[PDB]
Amino acid sequence: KISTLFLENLSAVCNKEFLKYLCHQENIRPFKIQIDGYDENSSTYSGFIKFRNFEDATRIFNFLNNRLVGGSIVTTSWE
Repeated sequence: KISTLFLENLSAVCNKEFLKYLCHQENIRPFKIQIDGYDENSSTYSGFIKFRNFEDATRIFNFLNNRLVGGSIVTTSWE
């Protein structure tokens, strides 16, 4: 069942390339990695990763949830 992890408070270095690398390191093929928002107030990005199933999403959620990257704590939500 499709599982989407929404992400915000992403520093500049917590970028699409980094997220793609994390998925590759876990042998996970997401349907989509999309960083499509920028918040001027906090100078951070937002977006989502859409996974094929909850099992894949779980592993990346565990890595990212409340992780400090580039000065900002990655903030997540399930859908």
